[PDB]
Amino acid sequence: QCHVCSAVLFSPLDLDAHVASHGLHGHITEFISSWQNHPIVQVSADVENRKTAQLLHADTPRLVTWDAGLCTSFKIVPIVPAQVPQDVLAYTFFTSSYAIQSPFPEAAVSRIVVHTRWASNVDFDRDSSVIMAPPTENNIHLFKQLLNTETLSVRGANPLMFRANVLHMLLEFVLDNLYLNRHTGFSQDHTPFTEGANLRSLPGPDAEKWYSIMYPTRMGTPNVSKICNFVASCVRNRVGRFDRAQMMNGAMSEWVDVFETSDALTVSIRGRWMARLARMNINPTEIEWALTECAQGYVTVTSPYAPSVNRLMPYRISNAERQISQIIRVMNIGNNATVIQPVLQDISVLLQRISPLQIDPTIISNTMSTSPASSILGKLRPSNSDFSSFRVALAGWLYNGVVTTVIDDSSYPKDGGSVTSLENLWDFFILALALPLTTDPCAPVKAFMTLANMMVGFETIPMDNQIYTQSRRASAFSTPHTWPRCFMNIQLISPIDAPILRQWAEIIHRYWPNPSQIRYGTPNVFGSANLFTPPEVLLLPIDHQPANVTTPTLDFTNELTNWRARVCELMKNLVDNQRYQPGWTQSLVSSMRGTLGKLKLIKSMTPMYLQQLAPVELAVIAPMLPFPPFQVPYVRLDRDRVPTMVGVTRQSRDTITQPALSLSTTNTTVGVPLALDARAITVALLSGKYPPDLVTNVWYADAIYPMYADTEVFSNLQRDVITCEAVQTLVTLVAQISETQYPVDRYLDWIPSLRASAATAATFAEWVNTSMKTAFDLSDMLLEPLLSGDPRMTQLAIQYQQYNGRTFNVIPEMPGSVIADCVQLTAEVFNHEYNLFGIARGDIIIGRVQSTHLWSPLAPPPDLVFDRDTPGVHIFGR
Amino acid sequence: AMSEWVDVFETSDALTVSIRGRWMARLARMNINPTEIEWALTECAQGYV
Amino acid sequence: DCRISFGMNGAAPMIRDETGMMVPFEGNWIFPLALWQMNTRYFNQQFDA
Amino acid sequence: VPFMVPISSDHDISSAPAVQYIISTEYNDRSLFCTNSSSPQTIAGPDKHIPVERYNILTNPDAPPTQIQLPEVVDLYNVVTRYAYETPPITAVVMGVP
Amino acid sequence: PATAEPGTSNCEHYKARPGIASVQKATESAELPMKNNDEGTPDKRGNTKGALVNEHVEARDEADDATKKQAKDTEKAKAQVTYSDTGINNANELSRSGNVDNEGGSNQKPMSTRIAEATSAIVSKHPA
Ligand SMILES: [Zn+2]
Repeated sequence: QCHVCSAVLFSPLDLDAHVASHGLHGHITEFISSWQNHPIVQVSADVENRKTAQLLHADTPRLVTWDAGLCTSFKIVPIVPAQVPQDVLAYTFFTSSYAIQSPFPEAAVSRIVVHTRWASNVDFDRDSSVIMAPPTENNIHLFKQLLNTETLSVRGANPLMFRANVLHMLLEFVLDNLYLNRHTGFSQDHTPFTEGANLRSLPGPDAEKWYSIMYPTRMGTPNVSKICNFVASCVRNRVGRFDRAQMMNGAMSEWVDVFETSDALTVSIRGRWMARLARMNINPTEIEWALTECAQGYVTVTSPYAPSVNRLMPYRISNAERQISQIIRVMNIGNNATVIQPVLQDISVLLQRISPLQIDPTIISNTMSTSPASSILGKLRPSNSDFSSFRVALAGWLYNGVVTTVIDDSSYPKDGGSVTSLENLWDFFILALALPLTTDPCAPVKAFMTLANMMVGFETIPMDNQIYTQSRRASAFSTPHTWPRCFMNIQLISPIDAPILRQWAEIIHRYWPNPSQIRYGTPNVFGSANLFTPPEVLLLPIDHQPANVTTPTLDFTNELTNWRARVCELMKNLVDNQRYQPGWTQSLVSSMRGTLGKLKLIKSMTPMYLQQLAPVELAVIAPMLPFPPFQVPYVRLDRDRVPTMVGVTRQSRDTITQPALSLSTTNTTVGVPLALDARAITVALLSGKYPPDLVTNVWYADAIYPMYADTEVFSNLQRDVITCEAVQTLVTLVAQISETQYPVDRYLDWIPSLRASAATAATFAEWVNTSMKTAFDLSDMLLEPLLSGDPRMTQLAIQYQQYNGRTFNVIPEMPGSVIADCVQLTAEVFNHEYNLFGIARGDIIIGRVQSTHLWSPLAPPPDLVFDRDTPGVHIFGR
Repeated sequence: AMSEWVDVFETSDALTVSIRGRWMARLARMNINPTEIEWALTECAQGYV
Repeated sequence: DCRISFGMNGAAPMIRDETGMMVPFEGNWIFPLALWQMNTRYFNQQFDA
Repeated sequence: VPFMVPISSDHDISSAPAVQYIISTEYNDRSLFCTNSSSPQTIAGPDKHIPVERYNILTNPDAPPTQIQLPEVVDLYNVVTRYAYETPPITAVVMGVP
Repeated sequence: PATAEPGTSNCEHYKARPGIASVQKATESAELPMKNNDEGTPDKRGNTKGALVNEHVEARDEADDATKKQAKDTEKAKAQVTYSDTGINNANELSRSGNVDNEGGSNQKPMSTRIAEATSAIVSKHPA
């Protein structure tokens, strides 16, 4: 067995494949625990027979793909073949005869054509290729496949979309050369024209054919030719290897420098994709810091390793590259509840599977031991065990901005109710204890107006106008422009008129739970997608205390227990003196007061749980989520800063355009509304207990480990760079064909095109999307929420406004991506070598020229061309 | 979403363009928004509904 | 605190003291029982030999 | 656009009248690598030798090895670095705290 | 000469107190990525994909669909956490659909045949 990670290895002659993962020489994650024999591994999603494994469901992109073979895209093809009677045919051994090989086509006319990766050994090809026929055949297929879905002549190409074809061709050309030049074996030569140079050898059985193609100075000068008086001009020592590393693994040098055929363009692209992947690596010491910090101090991880230099593991991006991926994922939603149902559903399942809280409703029945007392047993229904509402109410705290939680109208009284009925009093009791747990920005106004609706006719409070009467339903106070002045200022409610209402407003303004915040994750290595929010805080609408299990159940320092006690005392004052309930023939005041005293003094470990162990579990869960939490600040009762509207801005700042509000601004609330059940939230609050033997350092150390064993954070951090990097290649490439105010430098303008509108730009941007998805092998969303309407955009931004109109703009700056400026470099390469890609500049002259002079019409003499400068030339326009 | 209104240079007839413009101007004076509908029905309800 | 470094190239493996020191597998040690209980299988393969 | 250019040759040929209609305006004859490379020279035809400016680090006697002249003319013989890495899986030994 | 050194011997003494088979089956569905939203966006030809519908009627239809999905995932007949018929008058809620294009026009007719009609309105044939 392995004496490093304490892994038991069956059949001990094959632990070399295990200790290779520790860096000790001769799939995705390998976690092993320390208190039990249950190691957990991961594997990719496309594989079959997952025996003792589980999947990685996220689309990780193929960053590191190796490539043997020579690294060029320009090859030389013959056009018109020929052969000459040569003077030298072979070479002089004692008895052997070696043939004469040449690096170039020996034909009569040969010219350079373009084929991406015409000599390359690839382990996973980016499915993109600039494959060009030699220019005596047809070449119009490379300038027709985009924006010609209708065409009057299929053998033609549109003059108005040359630039839209050339930009996509250059995007393909860069975007299929993202490989890493792989080391391979060498071989020593003693040819009389290459002495002792350790030449490169290709993988494959027919390996030694490639030497003539690679090394032009390998053949000598046998006879007199245009190739031979060139080989006679070249230098000799600059061939084969040039430099090697000092470090090795046995016999192989680590990195080498070799002189060979290539092209400067592809080696310049790959030499900076090399630095792009080299910037992102991370040693296991920062991982064992990261998971230790993310586990909230209940679990210490360690990751031993051997000293190595060549180790590469790209998993480190920045906050700026993370926030823009967060903005794209927020724009993905677009007001349908289908894409946010399974997220909240499975977080509600996972909290139930991790949490120690055993919610059984039988505590209420054992306390009652059964009239007003049996009526609440009718209303609560403790024969039910459906508690999805409480776990969804806890799961919705991580999403304040995209979804909001209210109480359904079934939980409210029937016609507003009245205090003369007993069932409406129990309705009010079920409602007022469940209202503080929702992310509704106006929960206290509904909590006040429910009782103000029930007290109609016995006492009155002032309102602002004739219209909004006190007998308005508490459902409709849903937005902060409806908060009444009688609730805003307490002193307008006189104790002579409305004493119980002034008591209720006083209890709301004093003993309502205030928001708080808690630290999670790690911002040093993982970063944070904390938009609108500091980088290590998690906003919660509840106060939290440090965790111990020996605290008493009946402390009134706990604000939820205080809230339950104050609501029970207010209802005791409401019942106490038999006014507000005329027509009760019996005296129900003693029985009602007793069944309120039991509900005040019930033992229940749910308010103990929610302030001690629920934020710990939320902070453990939250950085491992596939959609990391998007929060908007909670305020207790401060009306002047309440969020009403969250939008996403496509355009820049210094411009002024059509006002294109995002779809997410169209909600009456701040996000998509969902209704909960106050019945289930109330009974889950009133009951629930811990197991009678728990130790937290056992329970949480046993609940964290299988959860982190199925982590996907290292794939999400590896996908967010691609999501961030597609945005530059969208905004830079669409600014070439459209017109914007975003300045990028106009790298080709002689190619004609049209000022494209939104439909043409969206069709172009779809091809820009699907080429990157096809090459990086993704299946899920990438860049496509930007496609829906006005793709002529510049700069991502996101905002939210308060009640008083104060907005908060968060503009993440983006670091420079590599695909963007490499495409915009190869455009400047194209500006000087346009001929190699099958395109000519300038224009033509049609006219009869009959002479025996041969001068090749690609290169005209000045004696028969003309222009606007030429005198006696007529110009026709339109 | 659908844009609100556009202006086109199409062929037309400047008399019936004026007729339909004044008909749109007549129908635009008769226009109530959901907030005023809410206020009218609430005040008509005598605060009950 | 228990951080155990493995011993590469014949050197002895070490364990982290309470006062930040790294000690080999000799001498006299003092454990609490819960420290063994939380890491029983990882300590069996390191210490019992 | 259909062009019609003649064929180079290494010996002298017989002149013949050929009429052509479509020409270009500026020099678009850059893609041509070389004409009749097996021959000693080209008597008739568009003459063009091996492009020596593309093979810069060979034929230039005072040139650094790892240089470029990138935006003007791509060089077809360069200095390339070749690596051989590994990507080990995520390993962690998860320990408990008392 | 290894005679099975006395460090290791397995019998599976400790069982997981929350349960590995119970925690992992919920983490398998927390691992799942967000569902794609494709409608409103153009295809390779140029047509905006999706159904032809009023956008607000569609945004009410997905509230219906996700309420039924909630009711099926909670293994019951009626949903408890309902996404439709809540208290809030969400009458201006818009969603993406195939009714409008990326320009701002309608999609009663596809774009790939709008452009075909606009070009086919101009031809020129040979004389007889
Ligand atoms: Zn191992």
